Amino acid sequence: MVKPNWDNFKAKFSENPQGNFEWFCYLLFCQEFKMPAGIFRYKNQSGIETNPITKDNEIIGWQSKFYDTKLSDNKADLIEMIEKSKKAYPGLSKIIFYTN
Amino acid sequence: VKPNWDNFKAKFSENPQGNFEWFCYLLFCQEFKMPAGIFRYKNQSGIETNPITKDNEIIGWQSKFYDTKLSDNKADLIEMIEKSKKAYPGLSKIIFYTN
Amino acid sequence: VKPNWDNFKAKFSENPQGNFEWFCYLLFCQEFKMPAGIFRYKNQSGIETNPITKDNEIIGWQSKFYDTKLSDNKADLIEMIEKSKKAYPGLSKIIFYTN
Repeated sequence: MVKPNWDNFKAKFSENPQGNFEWFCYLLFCQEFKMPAGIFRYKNQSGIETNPITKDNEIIGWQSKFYDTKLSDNKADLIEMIEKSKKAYPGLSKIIFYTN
Repeated sequence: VKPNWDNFKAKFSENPQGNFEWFCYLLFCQEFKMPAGIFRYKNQSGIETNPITKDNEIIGWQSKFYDTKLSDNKADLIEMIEKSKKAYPGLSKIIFYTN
Repeated sequence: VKPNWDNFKAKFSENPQGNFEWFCYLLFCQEFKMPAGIFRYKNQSGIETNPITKDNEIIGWQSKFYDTKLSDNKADLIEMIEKSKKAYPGLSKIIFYTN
């Protein structure tokens, strides 16, 4: 295998850490909740979509953010994220949140 | 070559503090012409090695690698100064290295 | 494959404790069928992650990598037991891993 290393990530993707983190989280969400496509479809960085999914009479969505400091320091951003998520689609009931 | 601390943190992510200490030990030995090194106890207190002597001035050194601005870390420095003279009474100078 | 701790210490000499903890986390998740992992606080006390629940039994885990025989280390274990119940009052079982 291979251990996680966010210093490799920040050195490698230095011009856009947030957008690449969003790509990575979308791929993992598809592998767990949607129906699995393969490597040839996942290679398109342009293919991100934020649509929620319906399961077991519940509605499930997702969001993610990459940070250099403690989550105590970014409360305004977390609040902004929650309210934007409900604004974008009003039927939402559960949110998976990813961070480093 | 150019100083880049992202390269450093990517290369030495399993142990940053321990590799920064070695970088400073090599530069200290180059600066004060001690090519065969210096004696060092296990878990040595105050400063990183035993002191050197030069022109009746006695000198030691200390290094710290931080993510914070130095103003957040004052208590470490006060502790360093007090814990050194407890152990090495004649000490005259300390050189401090940081990123 | 066969267990060899000289191979381990040669491979992971920059950080033995941190890699042994990950070996135990993966084996725990395999044993108790938690394939997507477990929540964990920064500098978490007593046990390595938050507990799991199973058949009305609440379970945690702890790992230590040592050069000494376990008899030399009794105070760590007493501290472990006492510091866990302070934080997670309903806890029922702890699983302990060591070399």
